[PDB]
Amino acid sequence: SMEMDEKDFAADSWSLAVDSSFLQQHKKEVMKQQDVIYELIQTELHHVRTLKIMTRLFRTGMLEELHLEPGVVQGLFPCVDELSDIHTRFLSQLLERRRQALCPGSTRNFVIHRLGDLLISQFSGPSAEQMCKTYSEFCSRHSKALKLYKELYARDKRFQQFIRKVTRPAVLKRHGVQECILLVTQRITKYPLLISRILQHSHGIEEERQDLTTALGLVKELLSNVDEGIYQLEKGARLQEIYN
Amino acid sequence: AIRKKLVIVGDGACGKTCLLIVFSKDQFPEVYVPTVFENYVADIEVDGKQVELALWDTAGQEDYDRLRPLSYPDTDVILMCFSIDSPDSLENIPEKWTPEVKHFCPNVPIILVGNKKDLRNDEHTRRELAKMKQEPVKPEEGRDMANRIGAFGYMECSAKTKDGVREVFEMATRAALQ
Ligand SMILES: CNC(=O)[C@H]1CCCc2sc(C)nc21
Repeated sequence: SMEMDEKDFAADSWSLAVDSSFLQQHKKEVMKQQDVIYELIQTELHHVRTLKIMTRLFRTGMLEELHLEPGVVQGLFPCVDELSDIHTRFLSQLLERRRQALCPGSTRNFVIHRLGDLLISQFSGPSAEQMCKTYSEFCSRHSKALKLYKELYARDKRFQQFIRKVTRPAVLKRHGVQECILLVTQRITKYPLLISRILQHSHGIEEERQDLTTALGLVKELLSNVDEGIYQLEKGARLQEIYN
Repeated sequence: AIRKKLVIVGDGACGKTCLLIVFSKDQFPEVYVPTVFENYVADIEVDGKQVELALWDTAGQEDYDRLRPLSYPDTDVILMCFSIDSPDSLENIPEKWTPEVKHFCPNVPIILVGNKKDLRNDEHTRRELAKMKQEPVKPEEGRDMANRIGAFGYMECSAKTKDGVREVFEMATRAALQ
């Protein structure tokens, strides 16, 4: 992540991120809705940061420093480029919606009144098809990626030294190769929890309550489709095992 | 320092996310309680041994039977949560969660944890439950369930008051080590 965005999301909540004199001007219900919206963006920034560690630090680091067999690096980080593109675009729109909402003369005081429209766009049409396609593929290759990681760490000395070296910094404490893969898989199921709590505090405007209710239903339809398209791939799985 | 993986399982309103947050922050959030928990790596020293314990949640994964098991690979200790203000969450333990945890995590120790023990003395809790011919889960009922399912142990805590939270994770570390 970039420093501009890290500072905007360093606070534990929206009520702590905005100026105290700006906060005082708002009703409690707005503050509560804004806190959950801030959490949705902050965790999306962290999710995008996880995907950059997988592509730039791990994947590219392995390609430019190790002599692994062709196709090994793809098996360790499946669909990471497609995933990073999907989520960097969604984060871009979330951050642009916050920036348009800033008060003049301020880089921290904002209120997001419209969010449902953006969530309906993300979880509908071709963007929903690409997320469904990419997560079904990713989550079916999850087990095979972990097993491949365990084989390489146990047998190759240069792979073990590479991993120990790039994950040694404290900022990487909870971001190893296996942690990144579970962090990515778990992400999709966090959206209905976040959207339902935003909806809980968005009854003031009827259009907003309806857009969020639609977006919630779209996310659940996507999660149900991803879940139905999953079948764990095994390295060296015979055909007889697959069709039985 | 060895690396151990803990996964917390349980029904939606069992309070598992709140338990992980209060432990990871090491206090009850005063300004905003987060909706979600990503992950955390705890630095714990139990009985002289230093362990790096990775903390994970299954929250949001309850209706997704093919997504949920992806949280189980390489687990060293399972926290099986239920809410003391919800006797129906305890009934789901032996027929819903226990068969799943034992298939995907064979031989892994399970600690049955009763959350929200503070609500055992809440008057609104007792009144709401009596309207459905119910009462808060008694300590002996929790121990009997932990015994019936073959749990490593039975523990109780209150994430709101922080009571018994440090002890559940120190014990989980010990179970992961055996
Ligand atoms: C998203 N569902 C919830 O119940 C929200 C609303 C109340 C406050 C909290 S704390 C938590 C883990 N979720 C919620």
